[PDB]
Amino acid sequence: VIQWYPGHMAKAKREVSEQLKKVDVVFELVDARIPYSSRNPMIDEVINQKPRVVILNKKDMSNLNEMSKWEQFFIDKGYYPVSVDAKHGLKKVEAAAIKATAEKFEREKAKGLKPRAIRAMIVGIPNVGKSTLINKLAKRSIGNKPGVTKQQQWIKVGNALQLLDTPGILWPKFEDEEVGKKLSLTGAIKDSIVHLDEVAIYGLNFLIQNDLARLKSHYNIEVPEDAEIIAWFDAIGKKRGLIRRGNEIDYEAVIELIIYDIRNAKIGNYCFDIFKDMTEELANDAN
Ligand SMILES: Nc1nc2c(ncn2[C@@H]2O[C@H](COP(=O)(O)OP(=O)(O)OP(=O)(O)O)[C@@H](OP(=O)(O)OP(=O)(O)O)[C@H]2O)c(=O)[nH]1
Repeated sequence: VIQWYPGHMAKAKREVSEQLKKVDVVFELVDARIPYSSRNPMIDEVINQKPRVVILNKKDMSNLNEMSKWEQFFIDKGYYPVSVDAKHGLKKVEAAAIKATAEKFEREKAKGLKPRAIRAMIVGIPNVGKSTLINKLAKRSIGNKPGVTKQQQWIKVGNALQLLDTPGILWPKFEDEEVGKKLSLTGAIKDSIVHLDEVAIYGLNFLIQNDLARLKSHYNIEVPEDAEIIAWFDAIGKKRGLIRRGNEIDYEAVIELIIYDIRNAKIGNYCFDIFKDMTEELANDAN
């Protein structure tokens, strides 16, 4: 868990910008379940046209077809998108780094410089899998004594890649309520200010609209199509015995169950950033 406050934000921005001076290429790590909503809102200012691999992590928990639309979006921006499962295991990362830096190193070769390992770092919001990926790529878990301060080191990855063993951590998008719901549904933010009941309502409605049969079969429920959302809570709660004071619904328990099941991909593997539904937001952001 990370506590943002204005001071910490300024520090993070300054420190990451500084690490970026040290590298040839940046890996912007996003959640494949929300490849656009899991980005830091100032990421393009921080990265500042550094060659970029966008890594859509947790691909195992997302929808490939939707992911491919986001990959096209990143391609159109001049980035090199790849998807990975950092947990279950990623030789494609070194390959993407070589392509993203191809133009730079060709210009170096033309000016008569020797070849050298590519330097890279990973940047992204919290909980998207940065430390998981670094440890996997290092093939080992990355001061051990109290009060001893660890120094940032380079990790040799494959043949051509040197990877900074420390990620740059930036803050998530804060300003938009729908984005807040998306981040809570994926578990990027397990924190307050976004009411959990509204997160569960958002998640249920998403599933009703996009995977209704699977939602029903998962909880073994059948619900009238003209019922309001409360009926879904009541049905799940009834079927799972989440009741209190006789046969009233324990809504807190049902809410927590729905959220847990969506967060942990217990119902299905979804991408909650629906590209075709985000056309206006994208246009607003683009210029
Ligand atoms: N299915 C799947 N899970 C992934 C993947 N990458 C990471 N994870 C998991 O997502 C969680 C967050 O990973 P981190 O590496 O710690 O993310 P960071 O970006 O480094 O966060 P940070 O900056 O420190 O705040 C971890 O779960 P937990 O910490 O809860 O432990 P468990 O998986 O056992 O349940 C990872 O195990 C992936 O590609 N697929």
